[PDB]
Amino acid sequence: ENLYFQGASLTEIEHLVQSVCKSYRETCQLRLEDLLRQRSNIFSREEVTGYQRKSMWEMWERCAHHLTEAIQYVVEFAKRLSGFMELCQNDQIVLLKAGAMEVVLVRMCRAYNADNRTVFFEGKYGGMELFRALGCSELISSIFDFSHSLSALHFSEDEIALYTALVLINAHRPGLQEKRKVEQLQYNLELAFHHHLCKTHRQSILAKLPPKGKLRSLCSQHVERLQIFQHLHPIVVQAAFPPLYKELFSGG
Amino acid sequence: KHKILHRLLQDS
Ligand SMILES: CCS(=O)(=O)c1ccc([C@@H](CC(=O)NC)C(=O)Nc2ccc(C(O)(C(F)(F)F)C(F)(F)F)cc2)cc1
Ligand code: NA
Repeated sequence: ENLYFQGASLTEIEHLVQSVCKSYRETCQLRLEDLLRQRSNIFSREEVTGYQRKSMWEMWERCAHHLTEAIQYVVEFAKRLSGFMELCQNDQIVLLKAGAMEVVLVRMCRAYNADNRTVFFEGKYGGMELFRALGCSELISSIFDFSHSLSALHFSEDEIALYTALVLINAHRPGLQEKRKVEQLQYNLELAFHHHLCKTHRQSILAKLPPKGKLRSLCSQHVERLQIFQHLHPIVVQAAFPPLYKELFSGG
Repeated sequence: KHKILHRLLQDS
């Protein structure tokens, strides 16, 4: 079904590095240069106040829509990743349901400016106070802290490409039917990421990468906060939240 | 019971 479902040679691992970085470049959503350039476009105090005066439900709806847009690029990244389309559909869905949000959270560090603790949202950079109307301050603070910690690693685009491929191809996800195929693909993507780090003298980041439990905790908090919002505004979720968002985070 | 993932995966 795929070369990377068995043992790959050094030349084949080098080919895998190029392939992953290409799949990522084609599906990165926003170019890094475009995010960096917009760092000087920051929401004013008046604009921050305007966001804080928005209703909780309208802010939740806008954030769900923007997250869904980011998730659609992750689905395309997965489709272009070597081996992914050769997995069975059950496994493709298991991996995307568990990992799409984790990849979005990792990618989001590119849109986070550690100098002033702001994130790119709706055309400008804003601090965590911009999202106060959501009523999930702990989750926002945790996402900002996570982004701050990844920003301190100074990831290159190729490092994000290889690291996010591994975040997605996790053979430990419950529900995988072809677990051994996923393990071999994950082993080869791990070799590709570690080969690239070795070649670029960046192996010091391996001990500094966040534990898997960290991305899991952020995803669990997101689902928990959504359940609280859904109990308050059930018809907003039913009528105005994107269907893909609901399939991933609220069971349909 | 929204099911968009299978559609996105199947669309080429
Ligand atoms: C992730 C891929 S990338 O780095 O190319 C890339 C980053 C940021 C955006 C913006 C685009 C936008 O704003 N389009 C209108 C974007 O989507 N920003 C956003 C959305 C959602 C949140 C939160 O839900 C949370 F939780 F993910 F951070 C938040 F903060 F609102 F709660 C944060 C930032 C697009 C692309
Ligand atoms: Na950053």
